[PDB]
Amino acid sequence: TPITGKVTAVIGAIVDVHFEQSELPAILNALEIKTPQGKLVLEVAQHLGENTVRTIAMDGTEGLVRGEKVLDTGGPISVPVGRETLGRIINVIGEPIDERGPIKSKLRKPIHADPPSFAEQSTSAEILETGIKVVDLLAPYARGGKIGLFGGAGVGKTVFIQELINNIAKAHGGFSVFTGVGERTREGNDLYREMKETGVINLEGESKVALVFGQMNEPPGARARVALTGLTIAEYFRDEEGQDVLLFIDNIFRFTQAGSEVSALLGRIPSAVGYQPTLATDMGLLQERITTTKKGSVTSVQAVYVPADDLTDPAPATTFAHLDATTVLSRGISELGIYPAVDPLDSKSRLLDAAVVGQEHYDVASKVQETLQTYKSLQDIIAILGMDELSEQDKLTVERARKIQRFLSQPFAVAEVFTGIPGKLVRLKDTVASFKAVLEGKYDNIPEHAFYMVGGIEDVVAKAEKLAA
Amino acid sequence: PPSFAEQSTSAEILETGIKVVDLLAPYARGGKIGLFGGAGVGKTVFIQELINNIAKAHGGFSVFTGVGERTREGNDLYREMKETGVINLEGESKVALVFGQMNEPPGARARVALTGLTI
Amino acid sequence: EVSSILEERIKGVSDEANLNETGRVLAVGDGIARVFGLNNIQAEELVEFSSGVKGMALNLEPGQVGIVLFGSDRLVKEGELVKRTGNIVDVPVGPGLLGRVVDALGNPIDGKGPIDAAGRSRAQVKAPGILPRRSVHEPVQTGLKAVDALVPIGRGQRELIIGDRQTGKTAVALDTILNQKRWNNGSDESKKLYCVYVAVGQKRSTVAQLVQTLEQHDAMKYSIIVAATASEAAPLQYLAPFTAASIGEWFRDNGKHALIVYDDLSKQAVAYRQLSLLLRRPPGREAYPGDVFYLHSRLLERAAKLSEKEGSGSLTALPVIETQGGDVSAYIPTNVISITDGQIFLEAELFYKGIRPAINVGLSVSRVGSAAQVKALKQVAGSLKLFLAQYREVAAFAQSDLDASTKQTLVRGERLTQLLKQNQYSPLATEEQVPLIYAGVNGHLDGIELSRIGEFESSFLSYLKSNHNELLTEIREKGELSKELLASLKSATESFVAT
Amino acid sequence: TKAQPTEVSSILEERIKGVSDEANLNETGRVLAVGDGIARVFGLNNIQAEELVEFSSGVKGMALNLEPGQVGIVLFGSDRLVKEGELVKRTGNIVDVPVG
Amino acid sequence: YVAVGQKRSTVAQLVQTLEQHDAMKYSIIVAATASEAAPLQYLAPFTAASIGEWFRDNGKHALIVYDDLSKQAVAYRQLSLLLRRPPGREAYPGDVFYLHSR
Amino acid sequence: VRYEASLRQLEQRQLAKSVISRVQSELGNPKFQEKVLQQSISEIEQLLSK
Amino acid sequence: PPPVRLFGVEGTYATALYQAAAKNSSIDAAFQSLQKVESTVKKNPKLGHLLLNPALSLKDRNSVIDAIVETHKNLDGYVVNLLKVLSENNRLGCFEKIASDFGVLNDAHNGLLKGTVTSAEPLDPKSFKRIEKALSASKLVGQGKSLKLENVVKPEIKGGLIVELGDKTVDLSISTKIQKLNKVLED
Repeated sequence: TPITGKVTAVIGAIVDVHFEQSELPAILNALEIKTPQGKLVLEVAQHLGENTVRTIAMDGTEGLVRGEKVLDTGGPISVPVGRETLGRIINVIGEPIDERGPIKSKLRKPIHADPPSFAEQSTSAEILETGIKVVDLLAPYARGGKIGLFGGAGVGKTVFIQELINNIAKAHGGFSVFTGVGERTREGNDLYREMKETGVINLEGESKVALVFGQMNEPPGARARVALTGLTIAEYFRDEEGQDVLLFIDNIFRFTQAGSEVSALLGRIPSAVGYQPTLATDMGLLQERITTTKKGSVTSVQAVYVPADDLTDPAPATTFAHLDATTVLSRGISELGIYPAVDPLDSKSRLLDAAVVGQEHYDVASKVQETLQTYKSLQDIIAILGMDELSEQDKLTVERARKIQRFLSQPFAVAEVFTGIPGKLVRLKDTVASFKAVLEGKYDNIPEHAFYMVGGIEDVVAKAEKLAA
Repeated sequence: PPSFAEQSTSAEILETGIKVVDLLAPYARGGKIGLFGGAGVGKTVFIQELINNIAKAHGGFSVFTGVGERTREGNDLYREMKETGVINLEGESKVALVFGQMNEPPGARARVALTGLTI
Repeated sequence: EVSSILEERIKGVSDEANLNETGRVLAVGDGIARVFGLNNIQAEELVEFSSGVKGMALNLEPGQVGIVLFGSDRLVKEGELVKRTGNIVDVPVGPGLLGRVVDALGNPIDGKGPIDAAGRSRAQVKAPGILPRRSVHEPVQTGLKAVDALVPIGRGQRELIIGDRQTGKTAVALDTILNQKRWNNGSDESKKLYCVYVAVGQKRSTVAQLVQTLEQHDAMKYSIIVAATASEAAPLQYLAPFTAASIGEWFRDNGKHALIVYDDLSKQAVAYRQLSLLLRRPPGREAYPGDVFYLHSRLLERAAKLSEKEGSGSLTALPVIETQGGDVSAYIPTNVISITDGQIFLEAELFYKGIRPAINVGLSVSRVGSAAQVKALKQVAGSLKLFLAQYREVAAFAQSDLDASTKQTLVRGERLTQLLKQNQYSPLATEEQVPLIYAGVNGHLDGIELSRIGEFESSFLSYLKSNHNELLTEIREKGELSKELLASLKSATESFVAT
Repeated sequence: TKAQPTEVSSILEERIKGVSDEANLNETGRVLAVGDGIARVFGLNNIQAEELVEFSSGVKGMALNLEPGQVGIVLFGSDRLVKEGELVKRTGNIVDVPVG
Repeated sequence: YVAVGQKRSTVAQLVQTLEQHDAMKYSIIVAATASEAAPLQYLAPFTAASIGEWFRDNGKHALIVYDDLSKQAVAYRQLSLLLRRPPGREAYPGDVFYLHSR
Repeated sequence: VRYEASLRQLEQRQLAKSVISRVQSELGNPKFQEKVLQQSISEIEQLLSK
Repeated sequence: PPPVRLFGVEGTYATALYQAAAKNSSIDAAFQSLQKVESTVKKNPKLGHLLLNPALSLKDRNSVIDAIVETHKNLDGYVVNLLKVLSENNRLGCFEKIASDFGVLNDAHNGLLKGTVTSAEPLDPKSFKRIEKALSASKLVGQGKSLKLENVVKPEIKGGLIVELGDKTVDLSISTKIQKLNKVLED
């Protein structure tokens, strides 16, 4: 006996239903109102009593007539998962939008799920090499980890992620999930083409990647449950198929934003800045539904659009809490032109310990950090009084630091086109060696511009020859 | 406000006897010219000069609308305007005065401008 | 005469009303009305008041429906009978909007008769799917040096134009429309763009000057102007970009390439702010609505280059942001930046210092704009963007002992800066740009001292046409340099440089 | 115009019908709104402040607001278990922990 | 060691470090991970305190790390606002000082 | 030409005020009564057409 | 659920009242007794508005209630429980509000659909009848649900009439047509 109801209110995309039957679908149940445009999926979010629930509406509202029939789908939206998800781009409702036709469902699982137990957790520590110079030296990634970017310009964020996909996911052989929450349709199309081109998606062939894509035009409520869907697909691989996976999530600021949008309408008096007074709990659940359990290792990559680049804003702040390593990307380093735009004084990783990457690696990094910090420190003095009129000891430091800053550059392979420079990918072992030498001033005797926008030490030597001509 | 059609399709430079004005920032029809500087530089005299110029130049009119005008200044303006004869009892009166008052309610401060605009 | 027009109008009122739905207004003011009845209302419908004003229902509440007045309060009076238009907000779309100024309702404010329109189409629509997108490859030529190669733009491409308030922001876009005069006076329909200039939050006088400018440059016949002046009601202004984009989609859905310039979305933000506050919804971040991101994203992502299967059309989008205090950090600017791909930040200091237009290249980026490029202007212009962001660095620490390597770069950089400069309302041929860039890249502008670089440029162009317009004709058809063209350019450039 | 939490129509109609519950206004009470993990239950007038209350779902929740008719019981669990009209029976104990 | 608002993985690493130094042989870890409910998070410092008092009661000496009280405050902010608890407090409700002080 | 166009506009507002004068005449007449009868029978036809 | 949920506060009382007397039947009786005590309440000047207005306690209000049930001993008991409710909720300014609402629900239950034919002047009885006939024979009131229709005179409307009921109206007035005509020749 399907629970029938009427649409009491349509205040924005937070429709309210009044079930006529005494049967009441519980919180996080899902309802389908059969739309003359298709269907609208709504999800029960409050019971306000007098048989009036208040429901989040996951598809674009309009043409709603107050009184329209409701039907209870029951429970959270249950997507269909399987190996058959691989090679599909699926909508929030899980229906293939790349028109691969309906998935041959194996197990269909509710989007919401409880986060794995403390007991379930197992702590990994394996290095995951990136091949990006700055990443390798300053903040070595680990396999199974939760990796983080805190970019302000999505133009840079997407490139960074693309590079990571290009390097890591070809090396990786296990399943991989790309979930793009609220990102540009054109960019999404680029990825789809690119992935198909690099065979990771081979539609005629087989795909070891699955895709969930959420466009930023999609209504806020839809964007809210794009994430949960992706986590379910990931969970199916991690748990049910047991396979070691990968996961990319970008832009997870949009998850936060969507919540902030709905919050007012839901009837919650907003917390500071504007972020929902439920921010910590909502974020918490999401980031604890991404885990490396003892049944699988899911390396996750999260991209945060820091709004106004203010890290001090609470929403970026609460993101910082649940990440193993972060590599904040900022506008200043972008202005300096250095791609990658990673701040070298604002990166950290749990794996930066010398017990992990060895004392020699740690020592090399230590010197880089200290030198750059000095360089940042003398920026005031440099402007007020000539750099010439600085101490002899300091001038060596300044010259070294100017070189180090330039050295940190490395053309990307994916954006070899965009940079217009053929990409550079350099070994981690090579990187440590190269920086060690530079710190010992071995190659300090050749142009500063020779270190600029180029890769490895050997390349610098060659670029000296080029410059010399 | 007048229709899209009623907007004139060109802005002609309104002449002012002041060469300096006509050189470095030519005034023009329908123009909004935003004064900057402080009173006592001769703000009032500059404004007065413009009234005189307008009378010769066009023979138009003016309306000095003062938004929350300081009543001390208002006395002065009336006296000056009388003195420079841009208002003269049975004589010629070009500028019409609407003086705002900060003692008048905020609502009446809002409406002084609209009153001037109608005139 | 006037009598005949009156007679036409009296004859033009016909038939007595047939209505069977109404509501009656409760409390009204604040540009929101609360209506009693209309229980059969559709959501986001257009309703017509007895005052004749029309509004869009936003809040359907169990006892009241809250219309939003697209118009002025003075018109409306309490307890008036509102009858449902019966249609979701739609605006006439069709071919005959071509060469017409219209307001956002679609009422022709140029008043060049009633609009000839194929259809009307709903204001809000979902953007084309992933599968309906084909990656860009056809460029739009702007005829502005740096724009047309250092920050190149595609077709269907979404790239920001951001910068300082009233830096004649508008002019950059006008020049694009002008450059595409011969493209749009072209007979190749693929080369035809149909450009919509959305003027939001602008003085009706200023818009009229723009219209007159466009009609002076006889560009009106290929362009539509949508106008939403400052005087026009704040909700109407809110609905103005969305409506304009619908018109663009009709062109797009003819599979015909187009462009829409939304000048200025910053005024849409203020408008939406007003609406939100008057809807008494809590202020978002920086006191701009919390759904402001959604407002922009739903608007912006409608621009697309349709997939070959599903047409081929495009609707290029350049949205013009009025940066308050010229600081790009700020909620409304950053939100736009994240949506757009590429930016065209403009620097005021440089603008004052005679780079017209002054395209800051530190804060101008272009990502997928450089996937639609003329191969000739890709070859000649390779990495010049990097070079002039080395010039930026070099002069950073120039203001000191300058190594000969840096000094050479500075000398080139400064000379290149002279080359960059353009003269407003003078668009340049793509073909003509190819030799000029070759010269500078190959450092032949060492050969002309900085002061006389401008003289060289014009003279060089005259030289090139006279010496051999064959090269330019070749670049006109081939559009890709060959070894012969490359050599011909080396030879020609050295020859002119000498004289 | 005043809107009291006792103007809930099921409560209100029961009062008009004369006969109304007691004891479900002592040691029991019926949920009537619940969402955001914050319930509001009608009853429980023997509740002491800070007490732990056993929702019939099995959720345990402390009570932090004793309002003029509806006790606001903060859930310790997800509200996807709790649902409207449930009975909650007062644990009768303010929270306590094993220590050793 | 009281851990409020932290992910299970962080806590798990801590216990691994502690087990490595064999110091879990004298430590108690009271945890309320980010996932765990906001009421449970609010209750977590005060019940950790009670555990501490048992040491005090025995006359023994002990030390309690309250990491982060800031996350308790966020939890109490969300709790208070969800309660309809009236003051914003600059985003943290009035009486947060009373909570921390006690 | 400018005055010719102006004269068309001036005529339009003059004849507009003549229309207002006609309105004042219409609402006076027991055409006001007879046209209420016309409205009445029309409303009967409309409502019967439903 | 009740015939026509008007919603709204004070109509939560009406809704409650309606369903409470609906399940025990005798809604007409309740309504009639409520009307009768309401009418003599308005026709009693102290406690006609000068003791319907708040300034009384719960206890002082209660003693007002006791006087009210002296005024017509035996109402229908549900409405005597309603008086208790009103005392306890300490509302009595919205007493006539509830009365009107209970009437709307009641006469909706009866199916007596009252309408209105606002006009500029009092209309012919032939006009009344013809419109009533037409309206009964229309889709709008198909009949099955009784039709009451009231012509009212409103001066603001200048000529014609507007028939209204069910949120479905035919507005065929003169004033509106004149307005539109004027407007179109001001263009």
